[PDB]
Amino acid sequence: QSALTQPPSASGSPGQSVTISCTGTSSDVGGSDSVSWYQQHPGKAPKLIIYEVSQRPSGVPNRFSGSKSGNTASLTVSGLQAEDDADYYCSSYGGDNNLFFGGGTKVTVLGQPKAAPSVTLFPPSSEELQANKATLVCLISDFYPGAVTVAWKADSSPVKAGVETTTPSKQSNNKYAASSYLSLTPEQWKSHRSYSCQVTHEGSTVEKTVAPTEC
Amino acid sequence: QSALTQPPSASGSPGQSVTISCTGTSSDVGGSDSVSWYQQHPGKAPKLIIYEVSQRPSGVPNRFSGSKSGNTASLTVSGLQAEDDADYYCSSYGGDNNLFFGGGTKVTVLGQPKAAPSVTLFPPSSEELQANKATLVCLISDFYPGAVTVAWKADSSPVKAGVETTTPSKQSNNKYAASSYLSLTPEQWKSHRSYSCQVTHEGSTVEKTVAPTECS
Ligand SMILES: Cc1cc(OC[C@@H](C)c2ccccc2)cc(=O)n1CCOC(=O)NCc1cccc(-c2c[nH]cn2)c1
Repeated sequence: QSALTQPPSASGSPGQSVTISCTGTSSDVGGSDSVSWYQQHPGKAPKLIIYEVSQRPSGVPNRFSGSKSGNTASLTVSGLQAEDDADYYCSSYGGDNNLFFGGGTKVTVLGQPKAAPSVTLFPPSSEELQANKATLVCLISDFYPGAVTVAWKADSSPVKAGVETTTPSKQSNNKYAASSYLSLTPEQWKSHRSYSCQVTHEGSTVEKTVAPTEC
Repeated sequence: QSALTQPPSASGSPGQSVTISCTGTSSDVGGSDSVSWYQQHPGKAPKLIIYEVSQRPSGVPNRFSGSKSGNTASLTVSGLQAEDDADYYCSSYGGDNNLFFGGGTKVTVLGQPKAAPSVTLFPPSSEELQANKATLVCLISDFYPGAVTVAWKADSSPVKAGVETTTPSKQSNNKYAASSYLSLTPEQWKSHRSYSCQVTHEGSTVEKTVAPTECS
C-alpha cells in the first residue's frame, strides 16, 4: 500500500541490535542517496534521525546508523534502550520532485516474553445470515509485542474492501488481543470456495480458512 | 531539535471550518516554501496532506488548504467531516539539512452522532472444537461514542470468569469496534442450553444468544 516497503515490526531486548529495511525501486531508493529515517513515539511529534542515507542530525546518538544497498536502505539501532521503542518510517526522493514514504516499522523493546497469537476464525453465524449479513471474524489473542498485521484472502485473491481490524489492546493477562472482521454479503460468502485470515506477528504468518457448509 | 509551534487543540462542528497555525523562524518556515502538513489518526500511520506550503498530494480532498505568511504556516480544513478528527503535524526544512516538526494539533470534530452497536455473536467454530477449544466471540461494531460494557450469560446465569473485552478502537467508518470473547471448554459449551452476550451502550442493552448447533 505504501510506496516504499518496510517490515511491519521488529523487536529486541535491551542492549540488543535491530536492523529494519526500506525497499523501493531504482527510481527512488536506488536512484540517489536521499533516504531519510524518522522516529515517532505514538501520539508525539516525529523526529528526523537519518538523512541522506547515513547522516545523523545533531543530538542523535551514533547507536543509529543508516546504510543502503541497491534498492534497499537499512537503519540499524545498536544497543537498544527503552527510549528506542517507537515507530520508524523511511522516505526517499522519487523520480521527479516526488517524496515517497514507507509504511512504518513498530520497534518494540521487549518488556515481557514474546508470545505468538492464538488465531480463531469464525464463519457466519446463523442469525446474521438470516439478516442478510455474512460477516467473518478472526479473533487474535494472547500475543506480545502488541503489533500484528492481518490479511484476508477470498479463495487465493487478496480482499481489501470490507476489512476492519481493531487496534490491539492489552487484556487482563497482560497480553494483547484484537479482532479482524470481513463484512461479506451472503452471496459473496456462498459463492467462493473459502475465505482465509492471515495473521502476521514477529515476522511469522499464521493462516486460518473457513468455507460454507450446508447447515 | 527545537520545535515548530502549533496549538495543542482545535475544533469545529460538522460542515464548519477550522484553521490551525504553525509558527517557525525566518530560517525554517520563513526561509523557503518547504512547509508540509500531515494527518494522523491515533494508532495509524500518518498521511501527508500538504507539501510545499500549498500543494495537495493525489487523493487529498480540496477541503484542505495550506498557506504561509512570514514565519507562520496555516492549514484550513473546510467542510469538516468525522474523518478529519485526528492529529495534524506541520514540518519545515531549515538550513544545515535540518527538519523541524511542530508539536501537533489535535483537531476535534464536535457533536458527532450517537450510534447504537451492531452485535454479532459467534458460536465455536468447527476447527477449535476439534482442537478441544470452545471460544465464543461477541463482535461489537458501528457504535459511538466508544464506550461499552459487556456481560455474558450461561443459560440465564451470569458468567463471572473467562471473559475478555478489547478496548474499543475507531474504524474506517469513524465508529468504534470491539470484541468480547469467552473461553469455554467444549464441555461447558455442550452442557448448557445457550450462551448470551449482553452489550450495554449509553444505557441501552443489546442481547444475542447462541446454542450448540444441531447440524452434522
Ligand atoms: C506511511 C506514510 C508516512 C508518512 O510519514 C511522514 C513523516 C514525516 C511523519 C511521521 C510521523 C508522524 C507524522 C509524519 C507520510 C505519508 O504520507 N505516509 C503515507 C504514504 O502513502 C503512500 O505511500 N501512498 C501512495 C503514494 C504513491 C505515490 C506517490 C505518493 C505521494 C506523492 N506525494 C505524496 N505522496 C503516494
